[PDB]
Amino acid sequence: HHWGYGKHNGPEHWHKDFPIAKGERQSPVDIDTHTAKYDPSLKPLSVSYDQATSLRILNNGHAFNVEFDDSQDKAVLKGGPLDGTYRLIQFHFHWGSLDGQGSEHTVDKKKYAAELHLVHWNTKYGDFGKAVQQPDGLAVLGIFLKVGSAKPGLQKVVDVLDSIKTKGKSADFTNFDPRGLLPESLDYWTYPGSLTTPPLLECVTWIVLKEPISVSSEQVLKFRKLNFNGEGEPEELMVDNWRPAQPLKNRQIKASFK
Ligand SMILES: CCOC(=O)c1sc(N(CCC(=O)O)c2ccc(S(N)(=O)=O)cc2)nc1C
Ligand SMILES: [Zn+2]
Repeated sequence: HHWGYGKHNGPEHWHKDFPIAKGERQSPVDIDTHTAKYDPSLKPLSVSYDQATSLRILNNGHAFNVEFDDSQDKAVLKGGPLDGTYRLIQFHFHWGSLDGQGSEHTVDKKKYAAELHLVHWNTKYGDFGKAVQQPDGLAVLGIFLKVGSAKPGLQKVVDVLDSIKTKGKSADFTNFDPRGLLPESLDYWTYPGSLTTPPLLECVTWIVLKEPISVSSEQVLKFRKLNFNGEGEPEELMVDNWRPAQPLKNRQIKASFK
């Protein structure tokens, strides 16, 4: 009876195994754009993905992850609200059963169809597993998806999905360039928060881009054909793998623009 997003093990349940679910710096949150403080001391974000080495794509039973070689400074996030250098380890999405829901963060309570998370760890801690134990261990770049025009840079991901339909399936996924998933502007909001799945650790500096990317209806429909279950188990479509907004508590969301 492990955690999930089903009818009996979803976000409302997670606190029973992971009590930090009711903590003081949980994610996601609603971004109230009028209350967010413009901070002129924030720097432009530096996203250096030219040398990114993607390796593999994996259905982990809760999303799909595109994994990168993070054994050298190859794809790093710096600047913005960050001190030091954070290395890209993987990206994944959260999405809905319908175009009207799917994002984890919301903007003035607006839900987007999906949300992309580019997960990076602080190289001062040496590896991802040590970084998640630290308050400034991770930096997750969050990008909203809306349904409209296709995102050409997403299509290679969409086309490999039927090779990883079920939980535990993986596929080689080399030479994928994550710059193809960025919007034009790097304006952002930032706040201190957490992982949005168990173990819900409070180790994340969140950086959420204001500008969503557009993906086509056919592209997000393909995300919704994935399965939460393993091969030869009854089919449970992988949809609605997002956690609702959590109480902001004693936190301020800062804007880099405005
Ligand atoms: C024992 C301590 O380990 C951890 O805290 C984590 S978090 C973590 N993952 C990726 C793998 C998976 O998704 O199954 C992860 C989950 C949500 C996020 S999110 N949604 O907050 O960006 C980022 C990374 N892996 C590990 C081992
Ligand atoms: Zn995520």
